[PDB]
Amino acid sequence: QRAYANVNTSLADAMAVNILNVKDARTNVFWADDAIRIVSQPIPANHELFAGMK
Amino acid sequence: QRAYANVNTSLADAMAVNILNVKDARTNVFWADDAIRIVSQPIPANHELFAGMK
Repeated sequence: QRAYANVNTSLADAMAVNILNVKDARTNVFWADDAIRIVSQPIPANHELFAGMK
Repeated sequence: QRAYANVNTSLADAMAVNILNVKDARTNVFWADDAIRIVSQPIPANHELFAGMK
C-alpha cells in the first residue's frame, strides 16, 4: 500500500487548512490529454416498441 | 375626400337620437349579394410534427 504513496505525511490533529483561492478569478485549465473522457450511450427510440413517434 | 360623403349634414351639439327598436319582433333580413364574406383557411395537420396521427 505504501508503494502508492503521494503525500509525504499523514494528516495530524491540529493541522490548519489553507485556502488557495482567496479572491474571485477567471480560471486557466490545463491537463494531459488522456485525463478527461466523454462516455456516450445510444438511446434506442428506433425500436419497434415506439410506434407513435417519428 | 368629399366624393365619399354619404350624409348632407354633420352632427349638431344637442340633437335627439331615435332608437328604432320598440318591440321584440323577429327580423326579416335583406342585402345585395356579396355583402357577407365568409373567410376560410386550412388547418395543417399533415406536417411531420404531428406524425403520431392519421
